[PDB]
Amino acid sequence: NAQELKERAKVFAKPIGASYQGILDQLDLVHQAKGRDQIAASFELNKKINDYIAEHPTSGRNQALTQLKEQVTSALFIGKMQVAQAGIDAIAQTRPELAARIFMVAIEEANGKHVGLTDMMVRWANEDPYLAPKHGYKGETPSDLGFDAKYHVDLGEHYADFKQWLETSQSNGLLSKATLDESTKTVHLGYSYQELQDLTGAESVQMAFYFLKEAAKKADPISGDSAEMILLKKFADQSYLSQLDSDRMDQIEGIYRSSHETDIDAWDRRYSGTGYDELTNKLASATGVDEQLAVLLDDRKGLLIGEVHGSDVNGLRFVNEQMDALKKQGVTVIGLEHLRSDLAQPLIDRYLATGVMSSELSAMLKTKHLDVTLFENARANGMRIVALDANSSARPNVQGTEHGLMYRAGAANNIAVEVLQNLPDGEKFVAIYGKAHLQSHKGIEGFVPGITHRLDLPALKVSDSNQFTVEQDDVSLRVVYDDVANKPKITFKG
Amino acid sequence: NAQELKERAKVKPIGASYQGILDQLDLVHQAKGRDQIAASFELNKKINDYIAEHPTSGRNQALTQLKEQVTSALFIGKMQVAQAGIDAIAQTRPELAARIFMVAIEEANGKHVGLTDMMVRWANEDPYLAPKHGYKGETPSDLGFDAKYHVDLGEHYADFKQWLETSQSNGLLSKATLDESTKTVHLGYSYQELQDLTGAESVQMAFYFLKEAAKKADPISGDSAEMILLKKFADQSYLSQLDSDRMDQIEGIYRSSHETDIDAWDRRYSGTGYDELTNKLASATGVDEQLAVLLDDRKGLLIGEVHGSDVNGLRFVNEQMDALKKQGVTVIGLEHLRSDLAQPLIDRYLATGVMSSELSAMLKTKHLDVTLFENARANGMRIVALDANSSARPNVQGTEHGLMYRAGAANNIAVEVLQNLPDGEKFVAIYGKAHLQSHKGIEGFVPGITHRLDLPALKVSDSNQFTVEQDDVSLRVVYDDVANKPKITFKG
Ligand SMILES: [Cl-]
Repeated sequence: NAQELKERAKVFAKPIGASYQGILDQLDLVHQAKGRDQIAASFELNKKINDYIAEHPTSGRNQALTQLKEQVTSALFIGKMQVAQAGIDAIAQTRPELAARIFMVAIEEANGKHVGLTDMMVRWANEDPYLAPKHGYKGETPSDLGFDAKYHVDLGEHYADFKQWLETSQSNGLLSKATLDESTKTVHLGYSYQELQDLTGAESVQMAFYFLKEAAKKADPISGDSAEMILLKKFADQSYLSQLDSDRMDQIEGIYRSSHETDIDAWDRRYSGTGYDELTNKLASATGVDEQLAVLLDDRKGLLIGEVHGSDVNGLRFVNEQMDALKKQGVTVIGLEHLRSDLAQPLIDRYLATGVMSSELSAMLKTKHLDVTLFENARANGMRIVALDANSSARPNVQGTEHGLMYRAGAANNIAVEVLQNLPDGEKFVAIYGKAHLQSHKGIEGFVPGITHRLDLPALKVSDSNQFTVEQDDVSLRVVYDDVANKPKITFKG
Repeated sequence: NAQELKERAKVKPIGASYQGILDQLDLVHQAKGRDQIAASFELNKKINDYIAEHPTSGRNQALTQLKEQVTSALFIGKMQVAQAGIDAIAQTRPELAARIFMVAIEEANGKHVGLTDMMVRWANEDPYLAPKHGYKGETPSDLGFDAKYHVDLGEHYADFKQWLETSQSNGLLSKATLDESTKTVHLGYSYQELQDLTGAESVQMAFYFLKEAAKKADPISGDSAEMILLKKFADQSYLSQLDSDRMDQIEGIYRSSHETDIDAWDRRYSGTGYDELTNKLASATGVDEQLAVLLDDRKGLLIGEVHGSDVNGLRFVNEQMDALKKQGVTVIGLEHLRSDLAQPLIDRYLATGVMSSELSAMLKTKHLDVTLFENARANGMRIVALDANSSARPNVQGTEHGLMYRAGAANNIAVEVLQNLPDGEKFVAIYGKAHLQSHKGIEGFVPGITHRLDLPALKVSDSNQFTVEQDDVSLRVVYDDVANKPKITFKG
């Protein structure tokens, strides 16, 4: 095994190829590496073998390589693990890092833990466009930058116009994390595609972002890829792509456990039509704004107000107008899905502390149509404003299905619940979120429980006259999509 | 024998000092306009410095004749009266003296009597116009902005870099690049601009270490942190621009104190006019009733203020803004902000909707309400700054002529901006009480903003009612200090 292909390679029948010699070096890495690194290098070994065999269909090496690949694949998938061999190998032949992570989850699932998680990941790995094969910009990136780069775009002839709008933005405090290079006519961005989309409120960024997209689309017109995908697949930084794949799976692996560990029975026992709190007629009977808030906050962590994206703005209105009323009940936090916690959270914390609103923050507030008065009043009353969403929740477009909505629902809820549960002891919250997230939602392995089930609170909805109404959960949505059905599911026997 | 020195010393080796005089002499003949005058004073400076350092050289007599010729060539006839004054300034700083000269040339003919004495005396009296070399060295041209300072932080580079990057992360202090090689900072903001951004903790700290670096760089001299930055770290371009603007203000204050028709104003705003005007606001007690008469065939109105605790001016315009729009108000004047850096940021905010991090910082620094700007943009109103760094209050030892400067220099910024507005659009400016009424001067007396714009000095109370404040006539006089001194007057 170890001392097999060593002496045979020395017999110079033909000069050793650069790619083939690399296979021997990759094989040395497997025997030396330990833990899951060994497994990651093992899938990489088979990937290098496929590329050699495909590029050299008829060579004397092939027979030795097929035995190696057979011996490597057989060494990884043993016994119960053979059920997930076909699915993980398929992914491993392209993304060995992603396949290696699924392999670790399979080892644990083979020992009785987290049933169906491996299938969900294997199915989602090829079903999610963000986890598709991608290399990005792989060149000599600059290390002296004052920030972590996300894109290394080459604008070509668009460099002229982009520079104008980038310099105009930086002059007004916008797009700080961005440095140019006229020698190569490339830009080194420190902002995600979604982050730049959030700053579009400012004309300066809108134009800078416009030429960035046009530069990408012009650089790859043959593929149907959109402006966003071209930047990831061809101009993204290796470190950003490495974390992006990790963050996407963190949500999937997070949506799974949320869909199985949530005590949904007790939520129905408390807030259903036949709930013991009988919250439906209590807030209806009790008149006044402050009385309704009392019943909605007694013995509770906080409250969750709905928002129909069509034209409802009562959530953001009530919290801004009736902030003093809410302060009486003891709420020192205001949650919103409108802002991303990745870039907006630190800027909000700095604003509430100092009192000076940063340019990037002011830009986000115009894009998301959030009034500046909400933040002025919040800082005055001594309150927090937390972003209950992140870039991780980016809704993908699964072709021919409705699975994209499932990810958005669960991914965003994970981020929203994570922040609300880690608040200081005693401080209650008043989060405004979409109506779709407050009630149940269809999944691909059980069903995505709404943010209400997660926090043990009811789904509320404020009227134009400040009257709270309990919105019953739609039980019909507690099922998997019809396109999931009872297809070939990777299931172990232990 | 003006060009005889070209081959006298040439036909021991010529030193760099004497060669500098020869090179400077050739520059005088080649240069023209005011540059020739500036080069002439610079020539006499080199001659003075050569003789002062080499008092025992055969070239002194040759250079002494050259100094006579140049000095006698500049100050001819009636112009000789301003020789002793302008020459004293010339040996220390010729560019400043060159500007005074141009003004003095035309004064000899009859225009602006006493402006030369004002400038000549203010050149030495104003600490900002003192000699200042600034930074002598390499100036990077790829900074992307006009650098105002090139401070060298010895043991404070570590702490400054911390708050600078913390500022840039929040969109503050973008125009400032570091050089770890020399441990210097190519700062693109002025001293007052950083003071106006003190509201933000990020800047305040960086501004604190910026001073400490300067204080330790020159601890022996009893100069303030600000002056040390000018005298040893300011960019040559910024120093030339600073001295220019300071003299423009003095020259601008003279015009105001001699061209403003104070009689026409005083007759219809204080004497019979006050009694008749006071009855309008007294009788008509409505909110719109008062604004109608105060804007009756007028450019606008001016509300006074006392920085102690009175903030009715800022509070009134923010609240009843719609009421002001009915009579014809559009522009909203404001002393608190300074046009130099704030005006472009305001024009952006009102247009694009996104507030600049630096603007937001300024608003908190000057304790301005943010909703004033929000309501302005929504109602389609403009906000302009009626102040600048040009009106930098100077500390003149043993006298109160420093108060005179800001009183007049600030009004020039206010008046020039308020007058140059679209035809038909009225304005509502909030300013200090001192600036609305008359103030003491050095040549004459600095007239307030009310006299120049032909408006009254109003002051809104807590119950929203305009009360006309009488102009203090006692202040319409020159200081007892400057009066009856060596006056520099020309022949008719
Ligand atoms: Cl500039």
